[PDB]
Amino acid sequence: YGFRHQNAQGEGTAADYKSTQSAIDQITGKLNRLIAKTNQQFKLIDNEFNEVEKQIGNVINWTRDSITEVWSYNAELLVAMENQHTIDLADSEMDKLYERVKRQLRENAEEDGTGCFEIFHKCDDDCMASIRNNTYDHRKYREEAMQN
Amino acid sequence: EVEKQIGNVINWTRDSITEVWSYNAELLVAMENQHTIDLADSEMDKLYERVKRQLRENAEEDGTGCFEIFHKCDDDCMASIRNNTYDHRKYREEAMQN
Amino acid sequence: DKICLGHHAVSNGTKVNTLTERGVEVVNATETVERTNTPRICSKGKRTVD
Ligand SMILES: *[C@@H]1O[C@H](CO)[C@@H](O)[C@H](O)[C@H]1NC(C)=O
Ligand SMILES: *[C@@H]1O[C@H](CO)[C@@H](O)[C@H](O)[C@H]1NC(C)=O
Ligand SMILES: *[C@@H]1O[C@H](CO)[C@@H](O)[C@H](O)[C@H]1NC(C)=O
Ligand SMILES: *[C@@H]1O[C@H](CO)[C@@H](O)[C@H](O)[C@H]1NC(C)=O
Ligand SMILES: *[C@@H]1O[C@H](CO)[C@@H](O)[C@H](O)[C@H]1NC(C)=O
Repeated sequence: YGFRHQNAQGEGTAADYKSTQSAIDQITGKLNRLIAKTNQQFKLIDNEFNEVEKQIGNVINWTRDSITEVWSYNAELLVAMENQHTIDLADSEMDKLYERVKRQLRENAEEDGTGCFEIFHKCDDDCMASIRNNTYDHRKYREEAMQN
Repeated sequence: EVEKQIGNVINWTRDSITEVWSYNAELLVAMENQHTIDLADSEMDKLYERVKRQLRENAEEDGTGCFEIFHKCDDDCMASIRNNTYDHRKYREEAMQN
Repeated sequence: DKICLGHHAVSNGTKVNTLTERGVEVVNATETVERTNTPRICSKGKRTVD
């Protein structure tokens, strides 16, 4: 996740550490839960070179292809569930980033709804760097904002 | 004395089914945990914003999980927030002076 | 002046394995895997032949 800003000193794409690493760790946990080892050892139940029994080989093939259809349905459902969940936990901290900005500039504000900002005044890059510090304050000329 | 091949087949089948269900049980609970924390965090939004769409013309905002005001009123206000029964319209004409 | 909102937190909670983390400090828990048995054959409602 990132930023981009426009003021009288310049422009340029910023970035932010807090919710970025939160996002990368949730998927890394989602990785390391799933990117992991099946601890159970599966033996060799049917032959490859000579003459397994006709009925129980059909039973094993009925069982394996069921289990193959069990896991591949599970694998297709899991990944599609995790994809939808990953895009859920990718879109989620848009809300967790974008509204924690909007509950700080709030009495300056009207709103356009692009993913962006508006203001009553013009201040330097000391403001916009502090947005990434979660450390913005407003209270010093609200008495002039009603004139705006 | 179960038969050697079909006991290996059953153990191949059971440990598959054991790996089927334990993967399912680990995935289910972790899905349900993530869903429970999803349906625990969800009605923060469903509680906190249905408060903010009632005090809204008084408001600026700090963003802690909390409130702000233009005036000071007694506990008849804050008990009615839990009643979902708050009203504002009686001195908006004074709030522009604030 | 103001109010706040919040929730409830026990001071010593349980750690659960979510989908994208391990050991999350959660308020309460249950246990889908029952380990404690009753070490006898609970057989009321049946005619039971030892
Ligand atoms: C079981 O299936 C495999 C391929 O899936 C095949 O090579 C084998 O001949 C089958 N065995 C029987 C007994 O049908
Ligand atoms: C932002 O954070 C840095 C280091 O965390 C600090 O030096 C700086 O004073 C903060 N504020 C601004 C406005 O850059
Ligand atoms: C099947 O597995 C159980 C334990 O999982 C073991 O006690 C038993 O001897 C195994 N049987 C065969 C035929 O491998
Ligand atoms: C809140 O609800 C109670 C009972 O539901 C009612 O008696 C009371 O008048 C309501 N309003 C306030 C301000 O307490
Ligand atoms: C948690 O669930 C248990 C059920 O085992 C219940 O007894 C308890 O009251 C619940 N709440 C807390 C805070 O432990």
